Amino acid sequence: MAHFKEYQVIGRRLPTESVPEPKLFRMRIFASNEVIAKSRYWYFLQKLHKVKKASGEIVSINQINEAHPTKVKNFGVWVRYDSRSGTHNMYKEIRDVSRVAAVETLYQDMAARHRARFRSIHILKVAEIEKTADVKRQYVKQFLTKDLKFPLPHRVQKSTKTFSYKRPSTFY
Amino acid sequence: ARRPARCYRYQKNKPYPKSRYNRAVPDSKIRIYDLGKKKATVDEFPLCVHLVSNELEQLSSEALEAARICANKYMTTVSGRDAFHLRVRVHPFHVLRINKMQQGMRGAWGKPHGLAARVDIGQIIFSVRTKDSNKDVVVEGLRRARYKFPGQQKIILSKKWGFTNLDRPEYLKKREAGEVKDDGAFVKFLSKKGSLENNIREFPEYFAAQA
Amino acid sequence: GKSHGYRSRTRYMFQRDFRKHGAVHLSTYLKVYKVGDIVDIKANGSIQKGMPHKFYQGKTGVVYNVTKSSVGVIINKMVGNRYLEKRLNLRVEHIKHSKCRQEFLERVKANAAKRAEAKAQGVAVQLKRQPAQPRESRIVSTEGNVPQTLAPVPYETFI
Amino acid sequence: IHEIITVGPHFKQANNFLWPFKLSNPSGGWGVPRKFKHFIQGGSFGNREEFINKLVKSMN
Amino acid sequence: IQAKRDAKAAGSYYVEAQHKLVFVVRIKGINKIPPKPRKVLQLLRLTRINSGTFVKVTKAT
Amino acid sequence: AKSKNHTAHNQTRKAHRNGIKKPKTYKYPSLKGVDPKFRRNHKHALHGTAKALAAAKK
RNA sequence: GGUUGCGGCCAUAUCUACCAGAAAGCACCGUUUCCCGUCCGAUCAACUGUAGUUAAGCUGGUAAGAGCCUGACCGAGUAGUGUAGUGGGUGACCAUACGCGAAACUCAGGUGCUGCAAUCU
RNA sequence: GCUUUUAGUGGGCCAUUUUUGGUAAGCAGAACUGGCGAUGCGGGAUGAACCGAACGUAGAGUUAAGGUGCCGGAAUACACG
Repeated sequence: MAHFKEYQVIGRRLPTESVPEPKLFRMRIFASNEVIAKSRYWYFLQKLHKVKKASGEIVSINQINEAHPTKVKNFGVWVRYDSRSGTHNMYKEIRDVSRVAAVETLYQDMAARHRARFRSIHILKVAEIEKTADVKRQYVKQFLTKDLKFPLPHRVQKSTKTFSYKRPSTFY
Repeated sequence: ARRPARCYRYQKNKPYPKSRYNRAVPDSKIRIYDLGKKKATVDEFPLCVHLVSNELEQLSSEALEAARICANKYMTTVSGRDAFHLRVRVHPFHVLRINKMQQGMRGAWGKPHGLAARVDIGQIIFSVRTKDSNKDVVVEGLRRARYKFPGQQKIILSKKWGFTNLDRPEYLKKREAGEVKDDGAFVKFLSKKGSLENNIREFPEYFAAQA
Repeated sequence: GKSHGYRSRTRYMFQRDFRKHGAVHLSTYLKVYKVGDIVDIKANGSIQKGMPHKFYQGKTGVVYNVTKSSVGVIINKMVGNRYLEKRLNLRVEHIKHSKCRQEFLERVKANAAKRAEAKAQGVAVQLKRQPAQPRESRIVSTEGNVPQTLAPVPYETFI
Repeated sequence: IHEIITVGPHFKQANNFLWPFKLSNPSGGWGVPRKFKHFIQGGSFGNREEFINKLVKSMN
Repeated sequence: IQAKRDAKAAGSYYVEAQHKLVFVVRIKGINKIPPKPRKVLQLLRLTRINSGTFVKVTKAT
Repeated sequence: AKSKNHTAHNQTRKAHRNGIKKPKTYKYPSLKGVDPKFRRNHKHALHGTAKALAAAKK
């Protein structure tokens, strides 16, 4: 949807005489800003409890940062998405540097591989894999080998002019 | 003389059944709806497989008859006559019309043409209760049904115990307790409400301590 | 041909409200309607005399003429680009008082009392109504109420 | 301004005194390709809560 | 700010007060408007595109 | 030579050009159709209290 | 508190099967001259409260009672539905955004309340 | 708020949603709203109705819908597939 932020939203139903201090549910929401995050909070909390935006109240809305934003992590993501003729559960694995960054390439991947837009995807659980050999997918196992090296063949240089005068070279 | 089914694929009209105003409908092509071993008990066939609709449409009675014939034929020739119970879960009550034709659209109200079961998205059409080990056979027996129906269907394994509405573990819990009593092709359950005098008349096997 | 009789299209309107059929109760005949009373029109199906037209079912007007077994009710009718005033001589079985004027006359006694109580105690009465004002700031405690983290649910069939 | 922001006992008269603000189009653009869906769906209309300032200071 | 921080210190959550005032900008032009929003937009003094007003927040607004 | 039969199109836009009007209620509405036995006496109730109020300015 | 007369709301009051009812009242009950009505003093009319009785009515209680009433983050914020998009899909249709929002189901509780007058261990 | 007087009109059509007959139709007929007729402008190459926006004569700025390889004003932009 954008370059994501991760917000915890805490909300409850409004207090009545019979129930003061209600039970205070909490969700971790990936959204672009705090406006969309409080919409996605009531979108899922209406899918789990008898509440809505009118019978409830947003208690706190806080942005969560990656606790180590510069450590490369292997994230296991569980997705519930809607196809053209049904709904499915998926498990994809994403190697990136933050929970923010793994979700932003999750929506780019689900829109490319399966044509799933933001309205069709319920992210169930973004969890980080701590141990190697717990990585289940082979497109992430490629980068966990000891002493990873590879070249980037066929380097194409972007030109600042409309005419080059020598020839292009494609070495690296 | 019969129009192709694409003329009547969608629910374009209001439900127009056989009533005291219609009165001049043809008979339905499908007549029976329970095939296989319908005399079987509940505990004999734990696994239930559905063939669930996925489109809001109408299925003609001719199509239900052909798919019934195809599924029963395959299931009987592969796994015997009495290893399954097939129940057709739709009944074609809606009457289709036709404007059979100097006058053009003057007086264009049509005569009854046939019957159709009006089906929604997610409505099961067939349901086959069977043994667990018969499973894939029943699966293929529903898959060959899929070719006789317009629109998209999907086979779906029920999490219930045959044709009842409780889960296989929860039916197991009521079965190892006393609360299940047998019947002809179904089962009757014990209610915690009702007259306690004749709630022990039925269900004697309850009320002691255990199984 | 078309049919536009006096009681056309009234199958369910003058129906008698299941398991409340039969004769009507006697507090219908004991209400006192004064000239100026605001009434609601709900046609009793079992009294065929003095019924209103089906336009006036659910319509609310004022009483202009009070006679033996009926009252005269003034209803405005929307017709064309204007409103006309309609006079209806309806029996009292097809009528009842409005409770929305019971909102008013009880709030009149409340408003007139609060003006007198504020006049003796500290005027700045402030006796208007106000809409639903937005909520105030508050502090909600997590003591005994630690927030449970709810996640979206995977897809299951369950049929 | 004090009878606007703190909404006063005389908000109605002070606000009805103010002629409606003939704002311009935004100077930075709207920030969206398509205006007419919700702000939640990536458009313009609806509750844009504190970001209304980012609108109005470019439209003012 | 201090009520927020002194609720965070106390093991609580200071909710803010609900906002008492909105600013509304008419975003759509004149043509093809149904009668009910057109009547409301005449009542909120928003009779042309990119015009704005302040609105006191109650349920009736 | 068939044609359109009936439509209610533009009839509400027409009715709100001149802005559909209320019937302009008055103080002292007409006693037309009011019960004549009440209405006969109300002539004498009003005439007697005019004679009695003009008697206050004798 | 019981009971009667007149009621109000008209099942939380109805229905089915049993158990209890001190007092008063009510009732069943005794008689057929008169007024009165009957194929028939059974209904109805009249006479006495005398010969008898709580057996029935009536009132209350019991029942994992049927029915009905109420409530619920029970089902379910489901189905449906107002508004919106140069959203998805060949279509059938379906997601999303701002809103409103059931019914069945399930569980739990309940099983008449009250006005005016009179009377009662 | 009220009144008088008079013109033209009394062939309509389309779009979203609801909806009837029909296998359907650029079909026939309804309901509510918005348009076209009666209306030019920017976009959809082109088109009565769609999208955007309604118009005195001009200048500057900003945008809408739509677009930015070239025709063609404007990134042979960046990012993941």
